[PDB]
Amino acid sequence: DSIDDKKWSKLFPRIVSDPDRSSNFMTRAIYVAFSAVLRNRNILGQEYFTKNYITEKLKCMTLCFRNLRSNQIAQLLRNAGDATKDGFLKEVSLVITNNEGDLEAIEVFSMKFIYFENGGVVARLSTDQEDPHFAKLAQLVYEGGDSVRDQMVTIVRSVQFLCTKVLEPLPEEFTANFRLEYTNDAPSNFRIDGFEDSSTFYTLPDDIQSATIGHLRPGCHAANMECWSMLMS
Amino acid sequence: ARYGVSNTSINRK
Repeated sequence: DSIDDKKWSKLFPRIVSDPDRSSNFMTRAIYVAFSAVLRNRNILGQEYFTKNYITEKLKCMTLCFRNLRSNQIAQLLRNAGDATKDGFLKEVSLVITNNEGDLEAIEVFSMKFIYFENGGVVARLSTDQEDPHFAKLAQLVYEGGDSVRDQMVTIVRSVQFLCTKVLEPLPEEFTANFRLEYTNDAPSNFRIDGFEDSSTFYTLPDDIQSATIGHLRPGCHAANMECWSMLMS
Repeated sequence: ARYGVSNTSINRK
């Protein structure tokens, strides 16, 4: 049970069954997924990215560690990923609004997480009422490393698909930031470096459209990535 | 209940 793809080893762990690597994979997943979103939606120019291989069959641009502006974002995303180790991260999302600080989003790329108790088969309860993303992910079973690779490949191709064919062009002016939510288990003291505490998150207008990007199921974690937008079709 | 907002942001004008 290992991922033997020669390209996969550069960005990702070869084994994702154990909790430490399961969590670290999730961290890397977040990095590559939001990299694809930021580049393919053209929120950031190509110069902020480095061309990479996810596998032998798929290439993807990822946030450049050698550029200051892009390194900041990557670090911030990595801080969020580290929260998956103890299970303190419910959701991390890129939120696009007309104006900075707006509650209501024009477009959202959301990744939502669920956690498993020791053994990686029993889903830990996640509530506000059952979290909307809990059920689909909880039903999921870890089907080995290559399924995880294929899941990652699906998500990347999906992000490319949505941006090229489905999503209408963004407005001339907008503001984009990252907004997250903690789990219930998360201590009050614990805080993800790079994110200021807030009692507000984001909201979507009632006629919002959606599209499933893909789901991830390593050994001891689960996640679902979705696109919420006013600019579909 | 509890949320976090990135100090970093991206602006288009």
